[PDB]
Amino acid sequence: SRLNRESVIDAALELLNETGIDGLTTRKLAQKLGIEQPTLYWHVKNKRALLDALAVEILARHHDYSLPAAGESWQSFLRNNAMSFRRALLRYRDGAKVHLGTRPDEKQYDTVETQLRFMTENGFSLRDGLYAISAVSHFTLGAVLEQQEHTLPPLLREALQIMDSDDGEQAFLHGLESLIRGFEVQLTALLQIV
Amino acid sequence: SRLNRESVIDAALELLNETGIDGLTTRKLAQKLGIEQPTLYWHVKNKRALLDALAVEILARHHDYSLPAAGESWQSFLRNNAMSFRRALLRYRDGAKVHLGTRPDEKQYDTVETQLRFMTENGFSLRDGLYAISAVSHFTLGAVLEQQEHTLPPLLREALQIMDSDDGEQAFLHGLESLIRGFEVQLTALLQIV
Ligand SMILES: CN(C)[C@@H]1C(O)=C(C#N)C(=O)[C@@]2(O)C(=O)C[C@@H]([C@]3(C)OC(=O)c4c(O)ccc(Cl)c43)C[C@@H]12
Ligand SMILES: CN(C)[C@@H]1C(O)=C(C#N)C(=O)[C@@]2(O)C(=O)C[C@@H]([C@]3(C)OC(=O)c4c(O)ccc(Cl)c43)C[C@@H]12
Ligand SMILES: [Cl-]
Ligand SMILES: [Cl-]
Ligand SMILES: [Cl-]
Ligand SMILES: [Cl-]
Repeated sequence: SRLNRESVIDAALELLNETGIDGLTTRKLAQKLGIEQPTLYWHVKNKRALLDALAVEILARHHDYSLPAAGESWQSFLRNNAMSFRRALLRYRDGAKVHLGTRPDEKQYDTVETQLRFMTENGFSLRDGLYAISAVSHFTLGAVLEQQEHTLPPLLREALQIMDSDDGEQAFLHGLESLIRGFEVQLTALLQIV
Repeated sequence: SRLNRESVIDAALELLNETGIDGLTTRKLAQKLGIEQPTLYWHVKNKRALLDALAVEILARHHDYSLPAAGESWQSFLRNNAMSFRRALLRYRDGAKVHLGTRPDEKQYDTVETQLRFMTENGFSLRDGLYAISAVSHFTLGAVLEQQEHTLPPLLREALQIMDSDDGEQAFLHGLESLIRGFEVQLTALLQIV
């Protein structure tokens, strides 16, 4: 079939949904595209090259809320961006693990830059603004990884039914809010003992 | 060599530090112990059985702060427990990924139970107390996974030097505090609009 970057990646993502990250190989990607292994190598050198490309494309394709709207508060921005990141990671099987394994990308670097400007304009230092964006990312990554992996005593028994009744979204959205408020309390305090 | 559970796991953890999770196989575990593959199978049926056992032992061995001290506040407990969890996950190469892949364990279930009682005594519902413990865990897991994987424009350039100067600990400890305060603000509010 056709072997430009876009088609290769469409085929690799679709293969990702069939096999998961551990299962995904170039040899099976070559089968799906109706081509021999050495043809594929011209286009994609190894699994690691494939996964880096996949990590960037999952976000380009689906991480739709990467930038603040006109007028938007920093709280609201961190919320919408976390929700969008989460959703993009959930869209493909082992999506979170595909993301974790990769350093960020020339275009992802101008987006995070704009975010860091945004947070500085709203009164964060570079430091505290970086800590805020990192905490959000790490919390989200961790929640999604746990959700994607999974799928007694009393209190637990009831506990692990309120966590199962849902796919993890409620637990995530509540913790998101706790995190944002915690940042707000940090920020608002300036140099007072908080 | 000697093949009781303790020695097998000591050898598997030491092998873990040489190869990482993707590299670790029963066949290499058998080599390290000076035994043939079918001897090992009697003791450990597969990689998945090995990893589940490893996940439980990393925590038994090193997650020293699993329970509150006499008198301790819930804030302080969540802090010390997060720090302890983080440290135990960092102690072995791919430690976080070994943990993520496993459901919890008969003894881990009585510990989380005691935690959930602890949070209820200090005024959390089961729900909100579960959300708090989960958020802490997910944040910590995500921070550690990112730290273990890793090892331009201006603001970033300065950003990714304050994140590198350290191993991730400062970013983690700051976000930890933001999370705990966020919970405190939730809890204290009761039914008022917060
Ligand atoms: C979820 N958002 C908060 C961010 C985002 O919109 C991204 C996009 N597109 C990311 O890559 C993110 O989701 C993301 O995972 C990266 C993350 C960040 C701060 O940017 C970095 O350059 C960087 C780094 O070099 C090491 C660790 C971390 Cl947390 C980062 C920025 C994230
Ligand atoms: C870091 N601590 C906060 C906890 C802890 O002390 C543990 C131990 N030992 C865990 O297993 C923890 O670190 C941990 O990872 C588990 C986690 C929890 C709530 O307990 C569960 O039974 C459970 C579950 O079934 C699904 C998701 C989650 Cl987050 C959980 C409890 C964690
Ligand atoms: Cl074609
Ligand atoms: Cl072509
Ligand atoms: Cl011996
Ligand atoms: Cl023996």
